[PDB]
Amino acid sequence: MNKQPQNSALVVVDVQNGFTPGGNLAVADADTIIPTINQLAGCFENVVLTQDWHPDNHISFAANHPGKQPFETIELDYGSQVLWPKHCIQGTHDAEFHPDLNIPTAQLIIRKGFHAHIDSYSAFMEADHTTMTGLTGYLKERGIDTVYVVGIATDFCVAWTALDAVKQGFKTLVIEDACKGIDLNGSLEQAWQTMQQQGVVRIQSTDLLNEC
Ligand SMILES: O=C(O)c1cnccn1
Ligand SMILES: [Cl-]
Ligand SMILES: [Cl-]
Ligand SMILES: [Cl-]
Ligand SMILES: [Zn+2]
Repeated sequence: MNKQPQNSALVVVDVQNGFTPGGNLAVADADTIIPTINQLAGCFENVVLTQDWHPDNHISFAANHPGKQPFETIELDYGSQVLWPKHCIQGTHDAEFHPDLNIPTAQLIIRKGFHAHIDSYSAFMEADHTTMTGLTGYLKERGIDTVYVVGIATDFCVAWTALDAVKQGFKTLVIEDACKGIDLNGSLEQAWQTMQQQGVVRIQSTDLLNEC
């Protein structure tokens, strides 16, 4: 294939059982993006997978906060936190990659959200805005300056990963038809707006696949 250059990477965000139909935080139709992701990954020299990877006592779970229910919000030290159903607990079926995901060439699996008291939608920086995950250092050591983001959810882990990539100096693109969103209280269109404002490029898979 006519692959993307060595300075670009595909970051495949949270294509896990937990976020796909049948999972504990199932995003409708999120499994339908997987064939596109599998095909895209073949076109990149460098591919990183992310995995939401929570301990059972994670702060982002509604179940760990008395009197709160999923999809409500809570004020934590670091700001507003959406509370979720328990999802993607370390070592469980829910946290596994979706069985249709097929990227044997993937070079890194970075887990996130493993600190009990801090969420991390972004693969680059945790929800405290200060705890760096290691991904920036990894990518820059490998000479990567351009990041393409796909996966689930468009408006949370994808958007926050993309916005953090921009903050860290990467040319950042999101491949829209290889993402699926959840849209809580208008989050989906707001994520696209904030991403566009910050210079994230919104592209379609055919844009990349037609030069592969
Ligand atoms: O992958 C995501 O977008 C995500 C992760 N944890 C909770 C909710 N959403
Ligand atoms: Cl739950
Ligand atoms: Cl299990
Ligand atoms: Cl840090
Ligand atoms: Zn999570």
